[PDB]
Amino acid sequence: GEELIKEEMPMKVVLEGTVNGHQFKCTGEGEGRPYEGVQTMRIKVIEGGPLPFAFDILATSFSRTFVKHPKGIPDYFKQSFPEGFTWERVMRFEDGGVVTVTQDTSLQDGVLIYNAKVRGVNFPSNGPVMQKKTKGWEPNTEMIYPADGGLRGYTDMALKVDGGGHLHCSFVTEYRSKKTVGNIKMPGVYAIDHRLERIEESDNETYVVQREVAVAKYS
Amino acid sequence: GEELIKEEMPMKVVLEGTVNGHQFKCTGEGEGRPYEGVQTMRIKVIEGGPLPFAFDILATSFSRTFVKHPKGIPDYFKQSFPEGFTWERVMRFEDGGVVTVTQDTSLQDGVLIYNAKVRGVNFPSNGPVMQKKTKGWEPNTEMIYPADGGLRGYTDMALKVDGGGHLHCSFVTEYRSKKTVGNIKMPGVYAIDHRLERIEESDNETYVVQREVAVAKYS
Repeated sequence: GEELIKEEMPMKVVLEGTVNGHQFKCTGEGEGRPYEGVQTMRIKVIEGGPLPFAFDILATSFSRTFVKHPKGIPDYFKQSFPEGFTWERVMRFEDGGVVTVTQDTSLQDGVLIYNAKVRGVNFPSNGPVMQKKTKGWEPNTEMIYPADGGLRGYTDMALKVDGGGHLHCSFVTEYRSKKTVGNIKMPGVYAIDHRLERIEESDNETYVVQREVAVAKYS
Repeated sequence: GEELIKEEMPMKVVLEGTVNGHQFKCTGEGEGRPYEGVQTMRIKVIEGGPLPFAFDILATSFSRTFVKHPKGIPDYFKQSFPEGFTWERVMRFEDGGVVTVTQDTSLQDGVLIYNAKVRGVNFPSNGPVMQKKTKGWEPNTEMIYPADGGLRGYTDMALKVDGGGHLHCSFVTEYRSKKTVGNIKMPGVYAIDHRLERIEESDNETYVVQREVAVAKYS
């Protein structure tokens, strides 16, 4: 199941959704080193652009297959191939904005296929997200707990704003293998340090180039 | 700390809210035995009644102080006193409904005072809750995870429907002590078996009487 995940993997992504009623569709090509914990994604806002909202709220939803796990932490994400896995996420911002996500990771002729459905609601008209006054996410740590065949992931994320403040955001993620038959070796409690860095952007953020480093460590 | 939490305790509660566009305000009088894990709440919809929706979507928002904790699992909620605690919750329904709750638990002359704001959006116009076709929640289990000075709660809740079906609803809760000085003893990952049943209702569901039994167990 892990032998399918090579030292380099391309990936292709669709992301559809609505934020405060504004409908949109994004596509993405990219690649990385899954055992090194690094990946790059070229994103096009192909429909409903330019978004009346910070692309930062979508950025976290275009890939936990590309996490460097040391020897003694078994990798739930790479074991779930060839079927892949799903994740369901709730994002609560402190200004009242909530996002619900549902993603399907799959594998098709050695390409990783992301399909994500995003539903954001109750963003204040005058807040930093609806006003596009955001400067990316701070580096952070997701706590990983096993949960009856799956994993749950908790992160207290920090979205930088204009004037050098932060808009604090709770991520809760439930990861769930699509392998039913097979002895997936489960981890214990552990932690994933991740750094999402915007590398490029053009045309009122309708083109975005992202790079995430993510390394696992014992907890 | 726990000395302020007696073998009986009254409670009084306010709940204000907007579900889809409809405004309401509920008040509650009740009591229970927090070391026995039992409590009873007599609620009335005082404004915006009769609600054009299932009270079952407010029912879980009117108190983890009333949980039986075996010797070895220390009670984060009873240690919070006298300042008490706050919880923030998101309720994701599979049919699309989203509920955000912010509640304040506090203590005033040996009475627990509950204050809760509820916002619900994107409930399908012809869904079971907008159509009042619900018959209470199933008994379930909340998984409780530590955090930096706080607790994370997750439940896959099941709302019973006319016919015999279920609306599946993921509950994500963040608990936070208002005690910022002196050493609260933190628990590890544990579980709360909780069963909420409606004892009595009347006048178009604008008077409601409900009992929760809730007991902690090792994970």
